[PDB]
Amino acid sequence: TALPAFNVNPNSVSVSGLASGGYMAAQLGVAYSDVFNVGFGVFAGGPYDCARNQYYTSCMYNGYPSITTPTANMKSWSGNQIASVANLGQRKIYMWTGSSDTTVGPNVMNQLKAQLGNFDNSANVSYVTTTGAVHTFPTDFNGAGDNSCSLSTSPYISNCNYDGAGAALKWIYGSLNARNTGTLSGSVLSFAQSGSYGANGMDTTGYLYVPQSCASGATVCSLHVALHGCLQSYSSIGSRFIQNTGYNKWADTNNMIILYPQAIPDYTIHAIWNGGVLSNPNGCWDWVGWYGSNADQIGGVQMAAIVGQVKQIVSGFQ
Ligand SMILES: *[C@@H]1O[C@H](CO)[C@@H](O)[C@H](O)[C@H]1NC(C)=O
Repeated sequence: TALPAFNVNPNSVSVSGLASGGYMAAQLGVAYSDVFNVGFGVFAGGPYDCARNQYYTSCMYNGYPSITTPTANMKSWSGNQIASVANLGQRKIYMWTGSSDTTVGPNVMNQLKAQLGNFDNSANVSYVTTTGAVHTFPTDFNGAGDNSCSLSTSPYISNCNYDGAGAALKWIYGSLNARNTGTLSGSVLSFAQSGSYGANGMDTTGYLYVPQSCASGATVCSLHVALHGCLQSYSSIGSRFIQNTGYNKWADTNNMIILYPQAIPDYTIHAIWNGGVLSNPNGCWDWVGWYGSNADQIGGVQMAAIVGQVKQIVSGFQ
């Protein structure tokens, strides 16, 4: 199936994600700040360009990664390898961490906050910590097969007594109509992540939730891109990220399409930015340089694929 064009305003696009998907969300929010022009959200991710000049595990396990060079790179690349960082001064930025997360962690997420603080507007930043939550996607309902919010294990989606999807979307878009807590009006569509929509480390197929109101094109809709983390691709947990995270509940009543690009496990070994080589058996988004030296810059193969998907969807704006 081909990815459809919808009546989506190009000025209403944003992105969020968990963990490696949170890292990627920030990579998109920075490198393509012009495309993701409303803002972005990061759940338990870390600094833009964190892993380029220090080993990636230093950007994990609740350590204190350096952001001296990453921040310098943002300044240096502005307007060339990434969109002008001036854009970040007019973006809504949502950030979340569990206080008990020792996989990425408060100390890592705080460095992302500090890094973006060089470029953003504090009034338009929301940084939230959920006490007791580990490395997992925070929701406020018992999604099928959810792990405990106090134990980090597959599918890494939990009832943390906190509606993370709603918090992120409401922060990014401002007011929203109450979420739909019952039968959704729309459908989850599948499309081929092929050609310009695809990249190494990405699955053959992606998904998007389209509310009934966005189907005809009679109504202008917005677009949020939601990125799963490692071990959360469709290959790993089927439709559980798409359904259990709670984005669609909010989208359904707010003329919003949610795009869910899909990574795929890749057992092959790749040279990465520093520290030698690494495989991607968990199907993570590329924040370490698996698929090229420009993973977090314009032209990064995965970011380019996601942006290509976005460009197609908004090309139907009337
Ligand atoms: C803050 O975000 C709002 C969107 O809600 C935007 O209109 C405004 O320009 C931003 N504020 C500043 C001064 O950047």
